[PDB]
Amino acid sequence: VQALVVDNGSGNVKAGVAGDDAPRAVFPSIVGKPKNPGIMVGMEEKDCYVGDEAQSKRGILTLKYPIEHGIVTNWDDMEKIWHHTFYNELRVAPEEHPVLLTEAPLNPKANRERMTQIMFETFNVPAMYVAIQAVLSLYSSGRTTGIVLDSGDGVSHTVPIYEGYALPHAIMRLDLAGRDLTEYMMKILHERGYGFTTSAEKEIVRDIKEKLCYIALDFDEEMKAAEDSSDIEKSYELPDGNIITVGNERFRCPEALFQPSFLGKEAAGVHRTTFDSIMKCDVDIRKDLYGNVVLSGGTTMYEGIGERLTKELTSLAPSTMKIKVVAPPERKYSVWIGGSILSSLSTFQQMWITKEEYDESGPSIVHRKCF
Amino acid sequence: VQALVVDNGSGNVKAGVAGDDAPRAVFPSIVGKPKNPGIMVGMEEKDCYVGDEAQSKRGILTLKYPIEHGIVTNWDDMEKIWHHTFYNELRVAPEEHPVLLTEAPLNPKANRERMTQIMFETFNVPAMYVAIQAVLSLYSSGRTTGIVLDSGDGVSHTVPIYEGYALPHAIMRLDLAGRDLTEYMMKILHERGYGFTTSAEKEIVRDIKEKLCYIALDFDEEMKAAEDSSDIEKSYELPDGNIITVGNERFRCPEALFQPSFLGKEAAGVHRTTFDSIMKCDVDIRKDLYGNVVLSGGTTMYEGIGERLTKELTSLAPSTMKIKVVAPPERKYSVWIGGSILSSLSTFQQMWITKEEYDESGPSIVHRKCF
Amino acid sequence: VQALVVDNGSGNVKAGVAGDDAPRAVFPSIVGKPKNPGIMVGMEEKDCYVGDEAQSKRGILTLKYPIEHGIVTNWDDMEKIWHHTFYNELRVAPEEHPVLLTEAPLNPKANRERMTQIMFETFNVPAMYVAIQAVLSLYSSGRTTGIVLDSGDGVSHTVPIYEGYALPHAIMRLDLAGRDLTEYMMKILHERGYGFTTSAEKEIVRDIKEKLCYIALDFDEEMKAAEDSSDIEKSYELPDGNIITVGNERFRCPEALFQPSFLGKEAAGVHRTTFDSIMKCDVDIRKDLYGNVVLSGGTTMYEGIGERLTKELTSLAPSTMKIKVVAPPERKYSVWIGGSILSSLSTFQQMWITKEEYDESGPSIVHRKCF
Ligand SMILES: Nc1ncnc2c1ncn2[C@@H]1O[C@H](COP(=O)(O)OP(=O)(O)O)[C@@H](O)[C@H]1O
Ligand SMILES: Nc1ncnc2c1ncn2[C@@H]1O[C@H](COP(=O)(O)OP(=O)(O)O)[C@@H](O)[C@H]1O
Ligand SMILES: Nc1ncnc2c1ncn2[C@@H]1O[C@H](COP(=O)(O)OP(=O)(O)O)[C@@H](O)[C@H]1O
Ligand SMILES: [Mg+2]
Ligand SMILES: [Mg+2]
Ligand SMILES: [Mg+2]
Repeated sequence: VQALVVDNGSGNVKAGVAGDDAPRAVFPSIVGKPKNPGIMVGMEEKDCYVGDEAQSKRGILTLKYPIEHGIVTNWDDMEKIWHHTFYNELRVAPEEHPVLLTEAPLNPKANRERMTQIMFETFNVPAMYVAIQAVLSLYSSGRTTGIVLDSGDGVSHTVPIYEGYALPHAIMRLDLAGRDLTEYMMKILHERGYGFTTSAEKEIVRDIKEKLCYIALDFDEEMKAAEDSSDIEKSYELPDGNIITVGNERFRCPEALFQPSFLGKEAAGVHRTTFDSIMKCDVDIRKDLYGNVVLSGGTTMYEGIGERLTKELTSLAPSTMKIKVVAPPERKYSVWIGGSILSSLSTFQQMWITKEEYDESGPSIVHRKCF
Repeated sequence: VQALVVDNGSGNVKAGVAGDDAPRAVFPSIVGKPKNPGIMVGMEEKDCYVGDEAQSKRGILTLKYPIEHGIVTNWDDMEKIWHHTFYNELRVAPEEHPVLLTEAPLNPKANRERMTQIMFETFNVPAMYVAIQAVLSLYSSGRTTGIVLDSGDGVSHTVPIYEGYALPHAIMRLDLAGRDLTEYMMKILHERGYGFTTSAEKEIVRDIKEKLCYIALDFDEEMKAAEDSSDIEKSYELPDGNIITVGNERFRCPEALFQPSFLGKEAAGVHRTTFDSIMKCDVDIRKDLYGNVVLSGGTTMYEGIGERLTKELTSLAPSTMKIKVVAPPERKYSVWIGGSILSSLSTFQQMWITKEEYDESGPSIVHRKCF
Repeated sequence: VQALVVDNGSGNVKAGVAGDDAPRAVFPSIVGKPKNPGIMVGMEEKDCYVGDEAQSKRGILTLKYPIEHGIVTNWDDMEKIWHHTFYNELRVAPEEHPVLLTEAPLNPKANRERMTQIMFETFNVPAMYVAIQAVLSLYSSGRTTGIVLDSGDGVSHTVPIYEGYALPHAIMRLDLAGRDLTEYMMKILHERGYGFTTSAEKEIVRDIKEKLCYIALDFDEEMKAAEDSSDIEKSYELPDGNIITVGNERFRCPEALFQPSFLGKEAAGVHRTTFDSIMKCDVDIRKDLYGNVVLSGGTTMYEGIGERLTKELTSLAPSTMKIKVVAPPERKYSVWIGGSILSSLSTFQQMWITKEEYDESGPSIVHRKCF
């Protein structure tokens, strides 16, 4: 019996069966409801739409995300999304497979407890487990030492591991991820006269950001060069045929990853977060940590991110250390692949939280078994 | 059948087979335990690490020494270290070889008794013996007259021998050795803003002390010269790439050997200890004792120690006596070489404490056979 | 002419005139700078804010501490803080009064040298002196024998004194104080879903810690009792009207004083630090040291700290010794009161470092005069 691996990100759901090379169901984690609840007679009317179907007819829907910053904010919508995942995407019976779930570090306890309670009492799974996403990413890379910088839609976090041992006091969390970048792109697109306010327009802006943005090697020099020419400008076509043009916004939008003050946030960038995490470890671990900086998540898919991170870390670290940044081509799915690997191990089969232990101990069992 | 020679120092273990020119296993006498007992699934988790392996991954371990000042303080860890020595380093069966052990003079009796009991009942050796380290050092030098000043990691002691005869009433013991010097270097490195507190940082400080320290010929003049220039300063590179610089600390750290008041200790230096040991012998032995002062141990490996000791002894002794200090290049292994020589002698083969005598008399047999 | 007494702690500044019963100026040791450097036309714009004024409008400022762990890390900000202290708080001319300063033991020498240079060349004082804080605390108590455990915001240290004589080799330093506790409270408040990241939020968290925390007599029993009831929970109101609730965090946050492994630190607690300091003295001093354990600083103001310290020391000490822990009600100002007493003594008036000796010898004079 193979386990099911579900990665509940803030933006997307990655689900599949353990042992597969890639997830087989990747759909947006959205729920949409019709603005005008009324349909032509004879047509089937649905109260809400989930996933790709919600994304397809977003023009007449209001879209909601049940997860913000890695924390579930609407449990009914989360339950609907999980039901969709199990019954329409994977097309399996969850009562026959154990389920491996994922969560971000330094989350509130009630989130984990509700996850366990809903898995055991609503879907009637035989067993389950909750794992940290960066640890799974390190599993995917086939390494036992390194620091993982994970950035998706909700949060950014860094977890260092040395020779298989965890360093919990060095875990750092930054509340700046892809959704913040999409909002900032929306805000700065008003300078050119383009106005996006609705949910579907938010999705269009996210599309534009994914297709047109990149990270500059030197920000001031690139701004100066953009002010002196026009070859940086690119065009994008809207669903209705209109065309928008973007200049320095292309590298200005992702610059908020390294300069969080662009969003009005008093916080350090991802480079400084990684450096601070490394400096909170023992002196004898830092060389290897510098040698194995690993990127993971969708927000690390910008062009030129590795070069910029290497430059910043070289500036911050001593001149003798060698900084190496690894950017796998499939790093958008590293968490799922690592979860599949972990759930496929013979030694892991004793770590499941079974239904008997749950019936004995309540939802609090997850705290003393997953850590 | 050759015997095994094991020198259980406070800092290091020297082990080998009798008849060899040098010991074949020299590793630190440490046991390390993981701070966070948890490893990635699929990895082999060990409760504790011994020796070079413990030294290699000290960044995630807490290191302990089972011996302080020549006295075993943790018998389980000592047993683990001996098991490592026999089975992973030497790769022999201790039940087939007699074992020669070493101890410092004026130690408590229970230490020797426990050594004998553990050797006979846990490792099932055929025979064993316990010898004094300075006597073995005198064996190594091919001489029958002289006074040996031995200084390693735990204790310093002086043993005079004349024409092969022992002088037990003249043996002196000083509780100041390399570990005290490492602690004092740690304390005085805080003046420059460098902070070392953990066990791995203790090992790094010991490394620095070994590589950068020396003994000044005249302390006050050298301090004055250091206050007037900067050519004494040297640099050291930490495992993480940072660089520290040391000035007069280089000769201030080992000066506590000759001025124990630097450590807050009411005791005489090694020169005064040696002189007092010589003055406790008969008037007819002192000339030869002055003529054959022999150094042994790792703490006697500082640069310029022989010149300083000669100057101090010349100051203390009458002007007609000739003071000669011998500093063999391999004096860090003189105890092991002397033990090998002693255990390889045809006349020594009747001095072994056999298993029959042990079964007859209990662990108290060691007191009436080794002396 | 009365002297000025300034206690430059890591968290707060206590300043006043010698002979007074209490300090007359107690303000936070912070410097704040506006995030958005722009103000309405006609308003007075200040580059930076110091002290209570910085604390009052922290919502638009970024706050910095110029001292960490008793070591000045930003000398321009320290100079600004001293200028504020002299000219806006005390409202005196520093060129007319001698100044008594304080420092933590085992600090780097450059800190003291810079203090002397800035006092003599920037503020043009006639004389000055630097004293150890625990010694001043012992002055305040009217006793000549005892061991002082001082804990403020930067560091914790223990200094034993017997019959007026100092024991420098027994001074111990622990790098765990109130700021570490505030950071740990911030970290563990994420379990309930409360997120504090900014500097002003750090100040709010420190407020919460001061108002709601206490030390448990037995940690395991108290944790068990907290897991079984809800009467331990208390509520706190934020500046914006929102309400947070805390359960076992109240006694979990200060427990890191006795269990430094909660912070990932390989170090002994304050009880073990005090015991180790006592055990490094002569056998004939320990009875009195056990009899006169004295608390000082703001981190010793938790409820139940004396009982817990007494229990731990009773566990560690022989059963015949009497352990007495003194907790003065005004122990948050013992260093300042002791400094005032010391600077008001007729015999102390020859210990000042005058401007003539400084002009003769440079900033190095402080090393051969204050010790
Ligand atoms: N090629 C790309 N370039 C830039 N950003 C991308 C790219 N692909 C995806 N993203 C961004 O990554 C974010 C979410 O990715 P993902 O790691 O799946 O998030 P989560 O794991 O939280 O669901 C989205 O906001 C999206 O805009
Ligand atoms: N070249 C050197 N210079 C100075 N000190 C040294 C040197 N080599 C070793 N030491 C010191 O010698 C001490 C232990 O040496 P050793 O004689 O092996 O001790 P033990 O016999 O007690 O194990 C260590 O504390 C180490 O710092
Ligand atoms: N009543 C209290 N209970 C607990 N902690 C307190 C209390 N009052 C002050 N503190 C803590 O004491 C710390 C600093 O006190 P103080 O001794 O003035 O430090 P410093 O001398 O380093 O300026 C602060 O971090 C504060 O949180
Ligand atoms: Mg993700
Ligand atoms: Mg030795
Ligand atoms: Mg203080």
